[PDB]
Amino acid sequence: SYHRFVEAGRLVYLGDGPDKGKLAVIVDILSTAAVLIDGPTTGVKRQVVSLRWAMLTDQVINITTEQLKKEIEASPAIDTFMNSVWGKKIQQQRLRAKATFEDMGKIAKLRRERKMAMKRIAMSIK
Amino acid sequence: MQKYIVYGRRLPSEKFPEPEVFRMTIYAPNEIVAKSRFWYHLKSLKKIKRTHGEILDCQHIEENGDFVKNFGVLLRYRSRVGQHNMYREVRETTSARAMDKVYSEMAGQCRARYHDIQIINVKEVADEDVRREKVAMFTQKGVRFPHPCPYVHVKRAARTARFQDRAPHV
Amino acid sequence: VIDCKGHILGRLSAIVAKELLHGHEVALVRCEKAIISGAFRDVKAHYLKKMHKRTNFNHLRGPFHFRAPAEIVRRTIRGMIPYKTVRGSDAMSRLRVYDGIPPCCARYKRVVCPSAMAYLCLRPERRRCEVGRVAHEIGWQHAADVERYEKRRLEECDKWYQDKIQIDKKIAEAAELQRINAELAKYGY
Amino acid sequence: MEPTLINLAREYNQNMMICRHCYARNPLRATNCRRCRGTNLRKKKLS
Amino acid sequence: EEIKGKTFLPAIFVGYQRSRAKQRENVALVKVSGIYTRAETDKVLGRLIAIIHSKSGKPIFGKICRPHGNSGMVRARFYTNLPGQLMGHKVRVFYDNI
Amino acid sequence: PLCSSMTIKVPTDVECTINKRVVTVKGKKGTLVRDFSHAPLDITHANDTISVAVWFPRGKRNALPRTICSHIENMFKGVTYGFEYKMRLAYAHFPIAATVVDNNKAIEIRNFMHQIKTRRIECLPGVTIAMSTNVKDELILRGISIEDVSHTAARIHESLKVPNKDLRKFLDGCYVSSRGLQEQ
RNA sequence: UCUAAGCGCGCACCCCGCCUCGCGCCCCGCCCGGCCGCGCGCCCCAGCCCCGUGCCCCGUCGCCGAGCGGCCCCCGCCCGGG
RNA sequence: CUUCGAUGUCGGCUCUUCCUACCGUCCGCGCGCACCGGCGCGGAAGCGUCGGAUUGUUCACCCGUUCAAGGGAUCGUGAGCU
RNA sequence: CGGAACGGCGUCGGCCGGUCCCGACA
Repeated sequence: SYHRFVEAGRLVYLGDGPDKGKLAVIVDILSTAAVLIDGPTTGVKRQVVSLRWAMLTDQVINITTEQLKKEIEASPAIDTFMNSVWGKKIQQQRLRAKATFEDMGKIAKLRRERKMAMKRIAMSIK
Repeated sequence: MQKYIVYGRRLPSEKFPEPEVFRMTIYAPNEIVAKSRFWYHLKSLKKIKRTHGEILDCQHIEENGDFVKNFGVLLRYRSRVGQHNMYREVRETTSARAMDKVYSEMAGQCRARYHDIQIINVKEVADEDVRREKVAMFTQKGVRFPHPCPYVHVKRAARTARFQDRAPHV
Repeated sequence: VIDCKGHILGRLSAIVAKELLHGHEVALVRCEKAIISGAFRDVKAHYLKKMHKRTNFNHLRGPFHFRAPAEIVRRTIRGMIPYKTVRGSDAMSRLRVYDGIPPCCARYKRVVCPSAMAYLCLRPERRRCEVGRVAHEIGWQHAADVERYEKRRLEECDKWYQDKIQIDKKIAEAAELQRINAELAKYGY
Repeated sequence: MEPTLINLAREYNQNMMICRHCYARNPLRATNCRRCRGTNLRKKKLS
Repeated sequence: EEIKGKTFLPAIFVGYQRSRAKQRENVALVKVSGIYTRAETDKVLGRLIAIIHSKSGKPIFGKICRPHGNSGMVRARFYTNLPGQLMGHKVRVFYDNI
Repeated sequence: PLCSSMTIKVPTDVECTINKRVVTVKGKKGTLVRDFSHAPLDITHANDTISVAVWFPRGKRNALPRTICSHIENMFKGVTYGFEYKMRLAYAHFPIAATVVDNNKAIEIRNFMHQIKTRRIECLPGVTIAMSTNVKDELILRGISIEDVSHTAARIHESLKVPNKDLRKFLDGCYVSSRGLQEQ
């Protein structure tokens, strides 16, 4: 609308499906509501996803699968999104998914220490 | 929904010893429905009902869509008044996928169920000869447009548990 | 404490009805700014049509039709609760509905349901009418008072904003292990 | 009334078509009466 | 009781498994907090659960077995069937194996 | 990618700035502010072109771009010159006495069809009615805002109405002779 | 071009006032007592100015106060005359 | 179809609500609308829709008047009456 | 959003035609 239009090259965050969290470059635009997404370095096989399954990243990659992979190697955009807030949160989110029932307990107790630590410091620093 | 090439022939009879093998390209979800469409076609066109005939082969043909192709499909439908003929153009990676799109749209606007629709022909119309305006927009390669549904991250709210401190910016 | 500026009068009343029955107890504030989807003239006539439903023999035994908007949000959450049964009676009681943020619930931390918000739901140009304006034309005579008060509250909360950043910047400035473990130790929380 | 001021009058009074079902005034170049749910019948009258 | 320093993960007992014309009191639909999908209800499957009878003061222990919804609310049977006054009360799944 | 767009070249005298949808036209005559929140818009400045650009017009969304661009054009005209709607009182045997009551802010109309009722029409802010020296029996309405000038023009026509009767034979009251975008 | 976006005017109708009733609640007086909680920026979504988070532990070890709310809290008849 | 081990059955009176497919009045609009007056619409149920001669009569018809629409509620209304 | 014969410039999707660098008296 005013920034970030759907163009080939746009690195896209794939929200739904089994591609949750993956990032890929839209290559051909099928319709107002569908795009072909090929991520050569992120495990996203060239496929058609609706644009609803695809939130768009700000970075647009200067561009088959060999060709796109060869272009990503040159394009520094993929690394920059990981540095970006959405990316650093995305890496942190990947750690949260790799956490099970025992590993939920440690975190829950650990955050109580923060929920008290924040309330102990807050009253001293008034 | 999937591309099956089906071949059929009348039973061999003494009057005519080997009937000429027929061929057809039927788009259908499963082989049983493809074969039934074939014998719906052969009874209507070649006067041959499966009860007096044999299906020789039903090869399941699949393709690799490594690119997007503009496809144009001519179909015929049945409505509440009578039958009609429609050229609907769909851009998709594979012809079987294109038929799925043409089947969803034809039941989505024209309310035509799979059995009524009959695909007269499906072709890969090249970019220069695209005839439908909606397909024509993507015939050119500039293709810049804002995401039609950015509000569709309302489905993130369900997992956030619809308990957010602020209402999220799009 | 779910604020209701921009939230659909039906969809908030689904999230909040499950919570009350689950047994959570919630307070709804800024109720007049909630939106009843549809054009105002039709929305106004759907309520001025409901207010015609009344027991002919004695309008006192009749359905009570409420004009002030806090009640309009809660009568809706009453349909989505077994009001007659005891487990429902406890939950309707567990709902406190305040038209406008009163001093009673002002200090409470506020959360909003993003999913049931008209902004994220209705398409642009659907046409929406706020229950507060429907309330005034159905018979609410207390509209100006709740807007004068809400302005004065948003004004003292504007002075407070300047004060609030100062207290919380000092807290952050004194960041002198959970920060490096709870969200940072193969946990990413 | 002077002729110029009888012309201003007719322009904003006797110069429009009234539908034969809606009976509501519609502009002179008319396709469908705005207040008669479409409708392709209109007439007009002269003093 | 044997529950004091168990770290615990919160839960709410929404209702008895049921149909619109029959109620099975043998099972209890428990909404854990943090489990939002059916596949998510594998981290809480077969864990110990406990609901304190507010009036009795005792911890009525229970066991979860199968998820009730694609949403992840999980069915559970308590050592003794829940009274029903405790519908919409609070059960604590125990992080500590003990 | 189908959209609907129209680009308005800016007349140098105007200095319009659009933040959000709010437009503000600055010019010799004055300031004209309009709210465009009602319709989806991608209004943009830069160079000297204000372009609407409504995106994906399904079907009724193609109309607003020309209308929005139009109002930006009308706004430009008012600040450069201004809109004058001249209305002429038309009568037979019974004559009309119309007065500029306030400092141009009001008009009062008397003796129409021998009505004892004396209608007083208050102008919308910024539309200053004046008795016309050039023709007589004519009131000139000068204002930067075309919509405000025209709604006031409707108010004076609306107020003076034959009660019943054939409007065609018994025609009286005031009807606008012609709208002018120059010389106020 | 009346309408699509807006925008004006607008009916013995309608909704509120006046008016009748009014559960409860407020203030003062008498007494002035107990109990309970712990928590706020706003605005906007076609600028959405950095978006797409956070909390996620109401007993789990939290509960002092301060300060803001709540919550209970209290008040004769008979007997003559109207 | 329900009622025959019983649903009081005609009209009037008295009284209460209701419905618009609105006769007058309210707001427009159209005329073969000059005016008066008529006539056709659309929104409209707020108020008005009477007093009498004959007849058990609902109806009918006539005479008046501020000129007088249509119906419903177990053919509203018999432990209300006549 | 019981319902018809019928209308509709509400909005999409077709079909049968044509005119249109010769620009749809100039």
